Amino acid sequence: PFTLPNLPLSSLSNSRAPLPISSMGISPDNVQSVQFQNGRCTLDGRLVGTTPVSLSHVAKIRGTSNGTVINLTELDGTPFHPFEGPAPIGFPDLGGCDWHINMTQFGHSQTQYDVDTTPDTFVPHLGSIQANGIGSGNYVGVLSWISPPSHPSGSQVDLWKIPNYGSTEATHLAPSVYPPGFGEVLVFFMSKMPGPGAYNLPCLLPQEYISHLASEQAPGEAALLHYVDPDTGRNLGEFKAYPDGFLTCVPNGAGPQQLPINGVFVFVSWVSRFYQLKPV
Repeated sequence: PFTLPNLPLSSLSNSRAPLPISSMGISPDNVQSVQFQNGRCTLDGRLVGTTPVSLSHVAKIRGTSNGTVINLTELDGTPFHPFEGPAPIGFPDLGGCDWHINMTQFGHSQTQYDVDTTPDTFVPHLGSIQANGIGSGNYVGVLSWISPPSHPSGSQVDLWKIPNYGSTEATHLAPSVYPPGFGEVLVFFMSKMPGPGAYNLPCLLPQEYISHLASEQAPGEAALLHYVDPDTGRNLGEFKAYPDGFLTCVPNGAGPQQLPINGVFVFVSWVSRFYQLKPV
């Protein structure tokens, strides 16, 4: 029988960053569809985009700086070529912001790497990004803290966005995720990302939800889920999981931000895609 981890969201991690999930949320009105590259997984077990199985590959980078540019490899160190994807597996998919990643080495005793994902020099899709000061050597890097994007100009952090991966155009992005509609809204798992702001990082799935799905490769139009409270067992609400790997729910007016996070999504049964959900 289909399953989801019998684990509170409050003890799970974001899938776009190695961060504990602090809550659920809904996207703003100027956010229609979403095209996150990490944290993409079908209920089939199929990983999508640059999404890795483990939280340990999430939002990291590997490569060698020649002093002016950094050529990328898989976290593994094995070659990465354009045809494979928009960037190496686990590559940071946070758009609308500047990056500051901790760079360390194997065999050498760290260096902040300030990344502006805006110039023509940021071409992770061709395995090469600006080595903005990072000296020569091979490095391991993890996103640590973000800041406003330096060029949209005077712009604020917008994590619903994806960074520009090429230019060069056909980077092979995973498809966009659209709300099924009929009042249903996309559910996002939020996490607090360090930086001089009140940054909330959404994602369609908790990192462990993906490993469980990838493993529990069980072969349904839509999954009717119950957000249940562990100890009492009371059904805190109804939800629907879709094949492409995301959850919906109908807000009980102008939703999920109101529910506690120590709850667990339980698979009740498979249902019709147009199954009218009870307000939350």
